[PDB]
Amino acid sequence: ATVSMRDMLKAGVHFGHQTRYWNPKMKPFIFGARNKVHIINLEKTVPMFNEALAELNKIASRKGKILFVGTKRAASEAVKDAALSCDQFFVNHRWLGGMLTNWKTVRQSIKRLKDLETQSQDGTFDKLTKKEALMRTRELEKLENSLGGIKDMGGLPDALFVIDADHEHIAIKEANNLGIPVFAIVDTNSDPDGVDFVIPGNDDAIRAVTLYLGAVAATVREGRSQDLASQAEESFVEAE
Amino acid sequence: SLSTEATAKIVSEFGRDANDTGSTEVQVALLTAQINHLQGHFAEHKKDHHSRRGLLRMVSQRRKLLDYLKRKDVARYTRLIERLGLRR
Amino acid sequence: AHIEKQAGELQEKLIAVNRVSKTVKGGRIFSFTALTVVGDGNGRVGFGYGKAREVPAAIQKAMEKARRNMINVALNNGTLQHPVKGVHTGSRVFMQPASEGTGIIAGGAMRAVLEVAGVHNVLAKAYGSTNPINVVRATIDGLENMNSPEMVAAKRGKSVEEILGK
Amino acid sequence: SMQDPIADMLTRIRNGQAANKAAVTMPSSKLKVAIANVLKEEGFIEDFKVEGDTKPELELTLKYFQGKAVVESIQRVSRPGLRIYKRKDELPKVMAGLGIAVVSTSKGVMTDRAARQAGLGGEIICYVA
Amino acid sequence: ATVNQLVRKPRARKVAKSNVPALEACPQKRGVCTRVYTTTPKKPNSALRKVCRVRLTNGFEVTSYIGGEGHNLQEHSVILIRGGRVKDLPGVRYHTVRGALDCSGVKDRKQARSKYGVKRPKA
RNA sequence: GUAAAGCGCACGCAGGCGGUUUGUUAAGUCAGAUGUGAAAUCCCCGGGCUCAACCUGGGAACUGCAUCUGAUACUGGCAAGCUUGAGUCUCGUAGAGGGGGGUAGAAUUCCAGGUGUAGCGGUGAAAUGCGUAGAGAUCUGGAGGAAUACCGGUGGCGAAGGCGGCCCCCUGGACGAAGACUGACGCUCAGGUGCGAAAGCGUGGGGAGCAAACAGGAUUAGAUACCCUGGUAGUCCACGCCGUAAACGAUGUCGACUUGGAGGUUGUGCCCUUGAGGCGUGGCUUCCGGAGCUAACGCGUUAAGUCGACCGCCUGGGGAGUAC
RNA sequence: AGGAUAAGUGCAUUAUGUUUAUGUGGUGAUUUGCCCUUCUGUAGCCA
Repeated sequence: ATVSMRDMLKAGVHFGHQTRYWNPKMKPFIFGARNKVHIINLEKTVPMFNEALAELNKIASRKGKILFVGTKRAASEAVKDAALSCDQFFVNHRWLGGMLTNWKTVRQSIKRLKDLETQSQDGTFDKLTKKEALMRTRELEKLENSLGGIKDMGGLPDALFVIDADHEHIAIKEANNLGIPVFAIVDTNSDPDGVDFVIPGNDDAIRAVTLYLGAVAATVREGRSQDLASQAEESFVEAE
Repeated sequence: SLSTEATAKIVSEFGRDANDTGSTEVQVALLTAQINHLQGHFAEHKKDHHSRRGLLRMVSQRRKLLDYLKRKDVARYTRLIERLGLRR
Repeated sequence: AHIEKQAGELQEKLIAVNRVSKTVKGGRIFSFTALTVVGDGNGRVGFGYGKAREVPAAIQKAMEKARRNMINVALNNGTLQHPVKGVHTGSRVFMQPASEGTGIIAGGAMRAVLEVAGVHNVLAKAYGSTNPINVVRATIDGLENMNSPEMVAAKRGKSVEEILGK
Repeated sequence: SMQDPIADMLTRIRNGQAANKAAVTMPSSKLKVAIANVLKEEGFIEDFKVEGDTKPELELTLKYFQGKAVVESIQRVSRPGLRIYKRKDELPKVMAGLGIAVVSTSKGVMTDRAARQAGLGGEIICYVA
Repeated sequence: ATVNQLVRKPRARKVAKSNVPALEACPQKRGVCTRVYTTTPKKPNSALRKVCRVRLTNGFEVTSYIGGEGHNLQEHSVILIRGGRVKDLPGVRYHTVRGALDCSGVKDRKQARSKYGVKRPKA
């Protein structure tokens, strides 16, 4: 178990994120300013994560349909990368609302989506005006890239994995409205209140987004050894 | 302003004669020396109302300490009040 | 597309109706806005404002919004166990304990809102803004200051609330 | 200067929970000690001690059953200058016999239920809500 | 603020249901009519509406509504008035009872018939 | 806060009120005891008249009142503390607080002489204005009074409004720190006395520029608004007479308590003193946002939160901050 | 010779971003304003 906080004494930083005053309610779990700007360190996140690392164990016991949502300029690859497993679905293009609350319409549009995708990729999408077809193709690709998470997955996910807060406000906004428990990675410009499970950290890169949420940890890997007597008998391969 | 040699003379003449500046008689006699000092300024001119707020601070507080004192002992009060003069 | 809460009983309390205007930019369209209250028989925080082209499509929209992001809440007997003064956004309403010997005493759409709320015998005077849109919060704020019975002795009454989690 | 110290006592218990503290410490009247014992036995505080005399001080530990308890709403009703006394006929029933009124009688500080059962009156101190 | 402020410096006191101007501490009262006016309307209207000046017995004078086609009125006749503001006139705070004293009962009403002096449910 | 409504502000007697403990007293307090509180129309239980309305026995709200005995949990009285409130000495520090002194340079303006010729000015654009009696500008030297940048900032000071070149004398009031002392000396404040940004305004000082008025231009249905130009009292200084207002932490007074972070700028411990910084611990003063609050803006540790005592004030508008 | 932090080459109209005349009062869109639930119940109003 201890391996997950053996890695937080090893990464955790961003050296600040935004503003001189930052978000006051995360101040306890985090380091204060130095030389006319704001700096953060990995050191102030380990006393918090000495018990709070037990929540990665509760999203791995019921694991089957997980959704990694909220992409950013350096966080996008990390949303793909922690969700690289085959029980775990992900987007690569920015999320927008109604993808969980008007899920009705979205599932009608998925059902359209995989049909026009087999058509476009076989070559069967031709029109005597090539412009009207190639332009529909570019926009179909953006749908595929945006929806790829819920697209191949059996329905509304059993948790919602928000990596970013800073620009991907909506992914957290809709998770509270569907009542689905939240699995959150918060930065020093975001509060740890109003979400059910946290990693204290930063929102970018592989510093907190798969360093506890992968095979290198022990706490996402002892939750999953508790799935093997509840709904399955063997399922530990699927997941990271 | 108030200086070391006025303050020492006051401790010597009023309250205990060493190591006390805080007691009711001597506290009143230290305030007296600043009221006198303010009346020193008020012997150049009389449109000094922004300082007068302060004069009335030092008096109002003498009224507070004279009240306390006469409720503790009528001797310290009647001596002090006559030995520090003021009014006709 | 959301979870919803239900009651085994029908409420279709239409409280208000309005129309949307832009007046030059596309001129003025026929659209209406509507406010509709969905209780439970013992209460809900259920209040829904929605809008559409026509009055029927508009109310049914608003009736849907009165049962999503909302949960039911519950109170034993046709009275409230606290004399408290519920305020929500300048519409301020009052309650005091009472008998069963009195039922409702109220008018307009308010007598219909209080019946599902369980606070109709305790119904005392409203003050501040008492037009339809905000007067109807009885079953929301007046059930968030709530007290409800669970004791066998009045001198165990504060002890019994402490051990409910200790 | 604060002229009512039992309103101040209660404002410290109130802010105690609002800032989610586990103990709340304060200056301690004879009255205070005497009130804290009723609140302890009717289970609005969990426990307390009183210690020093050269600085006399009350430490109490809060109510919880929800994480943020009904201790955020306890208010003085018979205060300095707004003294109001109730007889054995006029005693305060608070919150349909869920809530307590704390009443200082001539026979000591107790809740309204025990003051009624004795048939005393007295100074009606504070109601819960 | 506190009850102490209110013992030490007492407040004012509102009443309601008594804010329509009225005289001799009573609902109806007699006076001699002094003058008849056709006068110009208040509110955006075009009805040149009809009012009387009345001289009441307690030494004051007030202006009161009249109406109905062909009603009898002269500038010396005794009529009874009842409080009731008229919101289309230059300051009519009373109306006149056609069925009272020197004037007799008239038609040309629907909406108040014990007022202005009328028989039957609508005939 | 802005809807009607925090006194203009400080200081504070009478009255209202009193952190904490011991001693003590028992004015108020509360319990107990006893006496009183007739009658029904009302209220509760009967009863009678063709029910009822009505009237009425027993009980009662009887709407009002008494003193003795006892208690001390509570407030009040009083004596000695306590510090957990406040007050005071030396030490240090910031600032346009107050009163009185000292002092320099440069634009507008003027005179003089030298050099020198036609526009200069004003503005949205403009004309009125000034000028060939030589203007405008420029070199040299004198005249004179308000005024004093940029540093100067969301700073800081004063009682609130209030304070602005720089310096000192006389002196206030605040800000920090250690040694030291007193030990509720406390809180609020009807009445109260005291006290002005500005102009108004008496006399004294003074006048370069600007200006109500008054003229004239420009504008236009005009043109008193809009905009300019001459031009006076005024502005500009000091005290003095009733102190007006947007006279404000817009938020009474003062205080206790409630996650912080950072800005401005400052005592002081610590730093590579590494840039108005960070950390340690106080400071006023401001951004940002959490618990809680608003109708909204907004507030949020300086509250508009949780409250405290005690005082001020409001009860639709207009007409009226006038009348009386 | 300190008018020598040399612009800290950190700097940009540098803090009112302004002015050349106006033209009355009300007026559009419905008579079922009705198509989600047992019991505790509802829109003229019901299981």
